[PDB]
Amino acid sequence: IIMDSSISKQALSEIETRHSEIIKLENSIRELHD
Amino acid sequence: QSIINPDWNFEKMGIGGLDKEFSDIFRRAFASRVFPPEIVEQMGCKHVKGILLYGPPGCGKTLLARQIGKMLNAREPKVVNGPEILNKYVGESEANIRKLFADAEEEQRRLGANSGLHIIIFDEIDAICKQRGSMAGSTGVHDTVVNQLLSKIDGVEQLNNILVIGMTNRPDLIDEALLRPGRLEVKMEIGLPDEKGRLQILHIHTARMRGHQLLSADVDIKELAVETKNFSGAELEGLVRAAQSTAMNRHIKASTKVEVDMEKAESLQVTRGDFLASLENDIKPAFGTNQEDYASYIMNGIIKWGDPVTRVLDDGELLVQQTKNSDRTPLVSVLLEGPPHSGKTALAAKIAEESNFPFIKICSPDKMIGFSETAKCQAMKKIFDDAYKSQLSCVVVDDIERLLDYVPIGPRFSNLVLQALLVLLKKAPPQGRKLLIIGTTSRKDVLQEMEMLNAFSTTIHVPNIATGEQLLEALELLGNFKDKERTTIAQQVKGKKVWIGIKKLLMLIEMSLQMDPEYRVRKFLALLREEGASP
Amino acid sequence: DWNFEKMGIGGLDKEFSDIFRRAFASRVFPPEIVEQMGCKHVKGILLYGPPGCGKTLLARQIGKMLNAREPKVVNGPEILNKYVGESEANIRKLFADAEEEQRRLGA
Amino acid sequence: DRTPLVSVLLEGPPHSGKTALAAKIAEESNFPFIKICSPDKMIGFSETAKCQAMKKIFDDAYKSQLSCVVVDDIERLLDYVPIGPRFSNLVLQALLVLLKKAPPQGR
Ligand SMILES: Nc1ncnc2c1ncn2[C@@H]1O[C@H](COP(=O)(O)OP(=O)(O)OP(=O)(O)O)[C@@H](O)[C@H]1O
Ligand SMILES: Nc1ncnc2c1ncn2[C@@H]1O[C@H](COP(=O)(O)OP(=O)(O)OP(=O)(O)O)[C@@H](O)[C@H]1O
Ligand SMILES: Nc1ncnc2c1ncn2[C@@H]1O[C@H](COP(=O)(O)OP(=O)(O)O)[C@@H](O)[C@H]1O
Ligand SMILES: [Mg+2]
Ligand SMILES: [Mg+2]
Ligand SMILES: [Mg+2]
Ligand SMILES: [Mg+2]
Repeated sequence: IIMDSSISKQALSEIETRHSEIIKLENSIRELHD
Repeated sequence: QSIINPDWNFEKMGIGGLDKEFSDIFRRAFASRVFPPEIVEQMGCKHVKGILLYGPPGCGKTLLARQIGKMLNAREPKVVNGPEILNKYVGESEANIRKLFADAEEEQRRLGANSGLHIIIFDEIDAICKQRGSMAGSTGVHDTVVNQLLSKIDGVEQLNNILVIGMTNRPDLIDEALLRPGRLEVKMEIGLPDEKGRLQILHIHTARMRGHQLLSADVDIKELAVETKNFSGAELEGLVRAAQSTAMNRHIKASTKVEVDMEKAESLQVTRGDFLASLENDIKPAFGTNQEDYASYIMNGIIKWGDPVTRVLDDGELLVQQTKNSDRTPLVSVLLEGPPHSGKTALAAKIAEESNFPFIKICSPDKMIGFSETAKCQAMKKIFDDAYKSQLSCVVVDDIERLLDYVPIGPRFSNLVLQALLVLLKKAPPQGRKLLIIGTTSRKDVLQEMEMLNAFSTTIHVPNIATGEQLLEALELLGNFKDKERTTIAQQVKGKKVWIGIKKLLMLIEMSLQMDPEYRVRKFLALLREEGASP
Repeated sequence: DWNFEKMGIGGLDKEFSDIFRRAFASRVFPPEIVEQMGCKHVKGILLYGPPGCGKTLLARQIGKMLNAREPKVVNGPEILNKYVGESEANIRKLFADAEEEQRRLGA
Repeated sequence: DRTPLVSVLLEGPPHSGKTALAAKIAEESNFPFIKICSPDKMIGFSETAKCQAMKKIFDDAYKSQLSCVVVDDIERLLDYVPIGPRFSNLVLQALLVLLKKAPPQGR
């Protein structure tokens, strides 16, 4: 009636440019370079 | 041209005694895909897009992978190792798995009902596709991968230019969904080579040495092929390499500093003795045989101490000849009876050996020390089950009374074993097969009581020495006492009664041969007279 | 330079001679005959027995015998990591230089 | 070599000095491997445990060149009591099969 269990975790490929810096790319492309 | 190339080959490639399997798979698959499309449309049927290969280790699956990779005129095969698609970052495993099928889907879109076929070989497929039951582990990468692959192979969209060949070493650890019809069908088993594939393999792996004249005329390939039985290709290659290694080292000398005998090893040939030594002490088959049993049950050979010994062997030969050439009686049984210490097991083993039945086994209690009755029943059932897979067989069950755990206080024994043995003596094998059962026991009356003696078909006695002349003849044929000693021994035994078994005679001679020469005969006579007992 | 006396493993003679025969024999003979015979080399050895008859001394001394790169040691279960699909990478990271040299030089 | 297995039995009245004459015979032989299987090391064991212990002790003797084994106080290994009578059957069967099992070749 007992079974101890182990776990395995995974990391996340955190991306600086997947949101809020695509808007910053636009602010760098459409605004700064314009 | 559709797919195949003019040079079928199949002998230079390296693949050996796999002809029926390849022909059958070429029949089932690669047939509808090679034919005028109009006829196929006239019947209106689709192709098969899944093959699974499995077998015991070392049969040639991986070699088939590469050879198929070469034995086609398609675009190119994509071979991916099993447990290499799992990745740490979230979502990358599914990206890797879906990245494989892009080309096939794109081409089918461009040319529907046309184009070639793309073949993907999933080596070690059992690594990633496990049962989706629990897995008792956080995250569902293992479940997600199998679900994604299952959706891709079969789904709302229809793909007809892809074939997957999944090779596994043990089918037990495979998800149920894939083996169901519509996902992976036409599953084949690759077994061991029987007789001709073995010779073909040994020729393929030895062609080179004979090409350069490196094999001495003494060696015979057919002799080695016949001698080696229950071998797998890997075992044959290992044996060849072991013989090569025995010679290579034979031509070298190194005790203090490694030194080669150049100009002494310039000429090098491999002799039959090297092969025999390698086969005897280097390579041993994994399936296993019964050499130890056969050499251990008949320990001191079989001698001829009188008329009775020949009659039993003659009757056994008659029974064997009967089981060979009859169709009304597919099952025959025989019982060997006699007083203790008379050599019944050895005679049964000799009778079994005399016949050349392909399958022979001896089920003795020595292997079941400390087993409860359930385990005994399971083991006996497994032995008989395996014996039920050949055109001829012979199973020897010796020392019956020790199987039932019989003790004369009460008395007491086991019932499950008795019932199982009473039922297995009357079940006929599947149609068109034969079987011969031999039993060994020492207490006939007890068996007669339990109503088992009427299940057997016949009984043969096994008597022991019962006359002075027979004892003298046996002593002469053993060759221990000679000249005056035999004279006095014959004088003492005045043609009187001698109720002694052969094994006890051996033991008495050995015990008597331990003192000084003057007293040996006296001790032997004293022991024979004291233990001599009466009938 | 190498002598069986210097390694001080007295007691085992048949075992060492057999191991030298079966494995380190195809890499001593001249290099042309072996080619003709068309034989690959054996890759693998397994040692087992009671606790302390000299199994780690044999490994160490065989490692120090050869005139090649130094051995790569894996102390027990030292290839297990938490992140999914990292033990496989760890094991796969061992047969790395061998593949490179095999693909570069050849024989 | 005709008889690679020999067994003997010492019998007599109780309190007579039998367990101290098997030990001397075993000692004076100077055999390489000697082991004594007495029932005071198996207090409270069930039948299966006794069978396993005896089997292990006998297996330890098949991996030597020649050896002697002592089974003292048989009447107590397979429990016995005059009332009834009662006893264990598994132990008796194990002993009766182990007393006629020749060892591997040449030992
Ligand atoms: N029919 C055969 N023809 C030629 N060689 C064979 C044959 N069967 C076996 N062999 C030899 O034995 C080996 C067969 O095993 P192979 O290399 O194919 O791996 P495998 O059997 O797939 O291994 P695993 O069982 O672990 O998946 C090869 O080295 C090959 O040379
Ligand atoms: N003609 C012979 N027939 C049988 N055995 C012989 C003969 N000549 C010599 N022997 C020796 O006698 C032995 C016969 O005794 P064996 O070891 O087979 O026991 P057994 O008769 O089955 O014993 P038990 O019935 O007490 O279990 C043979 O193994 C062989 O060593
Ligand atoms: N054959 C041998 N010759 C010399 N020393 C030995 C031998 N076998 C073991 N030893 C000694 O045992 C120790 C190392 O044993 P070890 O390699 O740890 O055995 P294991 O790894 O099997 O436990 C050292 O002190 C070594 O000298
Ligand atoms: Mg493989
Ligand atoms: Mg018998
Ligand atoms: Mg160690
Ligand atoms: Mg006592």
